[PDB]
Amino acid sequence: MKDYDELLKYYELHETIGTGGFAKVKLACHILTGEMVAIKIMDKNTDLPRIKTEIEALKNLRHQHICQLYHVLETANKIFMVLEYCPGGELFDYIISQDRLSEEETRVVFRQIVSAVAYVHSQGYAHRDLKPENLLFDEYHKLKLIDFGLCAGALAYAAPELIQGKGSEADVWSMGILLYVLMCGFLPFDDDTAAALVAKIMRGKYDVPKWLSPSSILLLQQMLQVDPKKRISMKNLLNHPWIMQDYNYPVEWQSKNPFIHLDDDCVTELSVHHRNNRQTMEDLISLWQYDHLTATYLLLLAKKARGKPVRLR
Amino acid sequence: KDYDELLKYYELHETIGTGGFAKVKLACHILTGEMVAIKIMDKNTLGSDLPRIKTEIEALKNLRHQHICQLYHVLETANKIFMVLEYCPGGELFDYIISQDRLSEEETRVVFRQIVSAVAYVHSQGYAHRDLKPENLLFDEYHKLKLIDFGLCAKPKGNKDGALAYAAPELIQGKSYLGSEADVWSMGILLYVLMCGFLPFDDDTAAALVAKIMRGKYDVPKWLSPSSILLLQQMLQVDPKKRISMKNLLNHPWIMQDYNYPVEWQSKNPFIHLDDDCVTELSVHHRNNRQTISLWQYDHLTATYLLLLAKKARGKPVRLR
Ligand SMILES: OCC#Cc1ccc2ccncc2c1
Ligand SMILES: OCC#Cc1ccc2ccncc2c1
Repeated sequence: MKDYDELLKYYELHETIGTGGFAKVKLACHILTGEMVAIKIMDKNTDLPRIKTEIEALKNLRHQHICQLYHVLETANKIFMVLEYCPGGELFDYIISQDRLSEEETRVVFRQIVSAVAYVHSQGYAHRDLKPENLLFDEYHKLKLIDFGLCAGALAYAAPELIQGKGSEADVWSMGILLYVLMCGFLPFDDDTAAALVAKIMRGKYDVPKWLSPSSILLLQQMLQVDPKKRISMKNLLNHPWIMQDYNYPVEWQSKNPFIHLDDDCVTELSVHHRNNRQTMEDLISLWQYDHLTATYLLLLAKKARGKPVRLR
Repeated sequence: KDYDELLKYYELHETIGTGGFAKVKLACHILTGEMVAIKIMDKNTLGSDLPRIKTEIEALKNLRHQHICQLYHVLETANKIFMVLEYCPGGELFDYIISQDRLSEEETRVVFRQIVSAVAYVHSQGYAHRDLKPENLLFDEYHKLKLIDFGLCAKPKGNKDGALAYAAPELIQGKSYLGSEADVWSMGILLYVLMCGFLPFDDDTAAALVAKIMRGKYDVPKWLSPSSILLLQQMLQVDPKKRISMKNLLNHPWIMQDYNYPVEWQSKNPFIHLDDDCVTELSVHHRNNRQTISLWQYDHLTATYLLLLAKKARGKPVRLR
């Protein structure tokens, strides 16, 4: 197949592992690094603006809690997105397998969600589709935010002002719904029709189960404010008393994953693969075209970060 | 929830894949303990693909075959359609093709006789699949093919309603067809990609692919046996009236080679002849009498009966907790 010729120069394709925005996701191996990847396969003959908004957000976003874009390939009838492999499943799966999570367990997970969304917002974006299906665990059981198809969703996770049509404050409401579903195992607003769900969201009344601590209840009232001018700010969420209870330091949201600083060990290994001198290699890396080069650089950087040698072939 | 009625019957596991444009999850059927694939359709998200879901469900209600991935249970809620299906952990025929060089003729025959079986059964039921491709064939846990994705299936003689490389000439132009001849073309495309590792008609644009399909001219690689070449010419006839019939495909010499018996296409999976170890265990658990199951509503009863029948076929006890 001519649709897979350029792909298979770079990647050893494995089995179907899932789904991403109606696109199939397959396991693969990046050949040069030996590193495992997720490949999202789009058919461009069978939601094209959604694909392009995602790609363009993922080109500008780079963070420890955002599932990394490595490589975009485009053929006759296909778009391939080479992404960070998350074998740990969805946060959805995790919620439904236990009944809910304990307060201590959802702090661990929720501090990662806060980190990622605080970073998204600092870049001038709102994700506009925060939900547990859209968070995946990596090999180290750390959350990675996916689905950037809406940018700057599920009705149950949508803010009041969003349903009215009257942008980053709506994400805080969506993290509130998330906080609740984690500790409860059910949504705070749920109905059999869309109009009854909408009316529930507009009222802002929800059950407070017995097992919820007063600290949990306070944070939920601050995030699940129907008035977005009354909603908790990102600033005050970061060092909220609930957020800092077992970790007496605020959420570190700032990216540890740069666009500007280049790892010298990776540049010298890329130079020996390419047969060239630095500054030709750095200038090439710094272009960030989301081609085989950025894939290999970022996966060499991920190889180095797991302790394994910063080596190619 | 959206998941309240589902979770009475199934223990949900992880996301394993995609069916059409919908999530597939691993699950366990609580009563029988048997593993299951659950296709999840969001009702107010997919919209324009709702008639595709209903065409699949209605075909899968009327098709029951050893080489068709089995429908157990349809659940419909507020914002969801669940299809509970036969678990196929062996991956796609696509994966098998892309993992190695071309298959040997003998490897192809093994696999291709199963494709013929399934499609001859589909056609005997008055259907045409219309989307035959190696992504729509899955291996079960004993490495046997199961036909999937009936969203574009049609009754060619009934009431009215794929991949371009697999599409028949008359299908790209839209002719007055008995519709099942287009599936024979697609199996010929399949036969070629299996023995060659590449498609007989392939281009960088859709218009150049279409024109190649209309001409009907393709390379015959050196490694292809004369037997293979003959069968390919019979199936890859551009005139659907000149294409090999299902009848002559079933006992074709290439097909018969090494096996020396024709493809057995008729279903070993009945709607009528109930194996009553299942009926008697369905009578003890569900406290009522043996005057049936035969309604086949694709509810929890259909699922449990068919999975009990599967659990018996595995050797495991005919038991309902
Ligand atoms: O941000 C777009 C994406 C994605 C995505 C979807 C499913 C995956 C499964 C496993 N590993 C990574 C994945 C990434
Ligand atoms: O014909 C409808 C169907 C289906 C389907 C799709 C994906 C699967 C993955 C694993 N096991 C069974 C599956 C069935």
